[PDB]
Amino acid sequence: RIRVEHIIREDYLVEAMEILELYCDLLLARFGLIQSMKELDSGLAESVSTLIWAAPRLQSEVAELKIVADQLCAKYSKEYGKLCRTNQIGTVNDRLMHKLSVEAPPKILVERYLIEIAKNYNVPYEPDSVVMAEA
Amino acid sequence: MSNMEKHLFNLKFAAKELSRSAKKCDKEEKAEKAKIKKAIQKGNMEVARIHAENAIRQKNQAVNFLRMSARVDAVAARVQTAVTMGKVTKSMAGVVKSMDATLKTMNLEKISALMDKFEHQFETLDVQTQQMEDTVSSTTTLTTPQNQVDMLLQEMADEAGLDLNMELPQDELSQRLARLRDQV
Amino acid sequence: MSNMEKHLFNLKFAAKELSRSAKKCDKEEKAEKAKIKKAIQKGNMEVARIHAENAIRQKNQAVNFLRMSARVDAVAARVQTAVTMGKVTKSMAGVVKSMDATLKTMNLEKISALMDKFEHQFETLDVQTQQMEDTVSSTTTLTTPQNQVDMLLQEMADEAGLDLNMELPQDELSQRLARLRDQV
Repeated sequence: RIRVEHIIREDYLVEAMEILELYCDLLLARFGLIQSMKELDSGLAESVSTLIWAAPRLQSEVAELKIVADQLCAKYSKEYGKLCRTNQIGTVNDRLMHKLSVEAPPKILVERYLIEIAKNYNVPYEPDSVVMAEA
Repeated sequence: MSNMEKHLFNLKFAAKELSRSAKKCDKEEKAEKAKIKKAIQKGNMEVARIHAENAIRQKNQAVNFLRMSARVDAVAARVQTAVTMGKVTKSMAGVVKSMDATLKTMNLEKISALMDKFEHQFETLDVQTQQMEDTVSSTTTLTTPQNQVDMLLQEMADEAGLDLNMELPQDELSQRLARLRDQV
Repeated sequence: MSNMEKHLFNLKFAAKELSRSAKKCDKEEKAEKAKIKKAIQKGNMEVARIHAENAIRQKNQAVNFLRMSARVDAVAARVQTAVTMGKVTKSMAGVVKSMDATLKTMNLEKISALMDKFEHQFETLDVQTQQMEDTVSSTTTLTTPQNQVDMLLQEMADEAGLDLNMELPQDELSQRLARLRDQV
C-alpha cells in the first residue's frame, strides 16, 4: 500500500510533464505574439501563468524551467509573476495543479491500484473491505 | 624474519635433526647386527657381546629420538598457527583502519549525493546528444527525403515477405491504471 | 600498491600458506601410516604407537589448517570487493567532477547556439557551391549544347527500351493542404 503511493505520484507527475510540454510548445508556436505585443494575450494566459506556477515545483528536475519562468516574469512584470505563483490570477490549469499536489492519494485509488497490479501478475490479493465499502 | 619466525625456524630444524638422529641409529642397529654374526662365526664371544650391547643401545636411542622428534613437531605445528594467525590479525587490523578512514571521507550521505549528481548529469548529456542529432538531421534533410526511405523499407520488406506496411506510423495494465486515475 | 591492496595481498598469501600446510599434513598422514605397517611387521609395538600418534595428529592438524584457510579466503574475498568498489567509486567521483566542468563551459544554451550556427553556415556553403557550379556551367556552355545532351539521352533510352521522352521537362497530400490554405 505504501509503495503504490510512490507509483501513483510518479504516474501523476508524468501526466503533469505532458501538460507542461504542451504549453511550452504552444508558446513556441505563438512566439510571434509574445515578442510583438507588450500585453498578455488571452490565448496565452493559461500557458504563461501555469508555467510560472509550475516552475518552483518542478525546477529540481527541470532546471531550464526556472529560466523560462524568470523570462516570462521579466516580460509581463514581477507582480503578474507573484499573482501566478499563488494562482490569485485564477488562470493556472486546474488538472495540472491537482497532479502536482502534495496530498496523499485517496485510499480507494491505492486499493484499485493493488487490485489491477495483482490481477496482471496473477497474485492473490484481497482488498481492504472498509475502503471498498467507503467508496 | 620476525622474532617468532626465527623460533619457528629453529623448532622445525630441531625436529628434523632428531628425525635424522633416529634414522642414523636404525641404520647402525643393522650395521652392528651384521658384526655380531661375523664375531659368532669366528668364535669371538667377547666381541660378539660388545656388538650386541651396541645393537640394543642404538635400537633404544632410535625410539627416544623418534619420540622427541614427534613432540618437537607437535610444538612447531602450534607456533605455525601462532605465526600465521598473527599475520592475519595484523592484516585485519590494517583493513579496519583503512576502511575507517575511507568511510569517513566518503560517507553514505556523500555517496548518495555523488550518485544523484552522476545520474542527473547523464540526463543532461542525453538532452545534448538529442539536439546534436536533431541538428544534423535538419542539416542533411535534402540528402534523406522521407518518402525515399519509406519506399526502400517497403521494397526490402516485400523481398523479405514481411507484411508490415512501412509508410504508416507503425501495455494494457498501463491503460487500466490510467483509466483508474480518470475515474477518481 | 595501495595500503588496502597490500593487506589483500597478505591475506591471499596467508590463505595459500594455510592451504599448503593442510596438503603437507595429509601427505604426512600417508607417510606415517606406511611406517606403522612396517613397525607392526617387525614387532616394534612402541615405535608403531609413536607413528600411530603422529598419523592421527597430522590427520587433525590438516582439518584445522583447511578450516582456517577457508576462513581467511572468505575474508580475502571481502577485502577484494572493498578494493574494487573503492576504485569504481573514485572513478565515478572523477567522472562527475569532469562532466561538471564541461557542462559549465559548454552548457545547453551554448550548444544550442553552436548547432544553430553550424546549420546556418552550411546553408551558406550550399549557396556558394550553387553559384560556383552556375558559373562553370555558363563558362563551358558551348562545350555542352542542350540539344546534343538531350539527343544522347534519347538514344541511350531507346537502346535501353525505356519509354521516357528525354527532350521534354519530365505528393497529393501537399496539393490538398495547399487547397485548404486557399479556401480559408
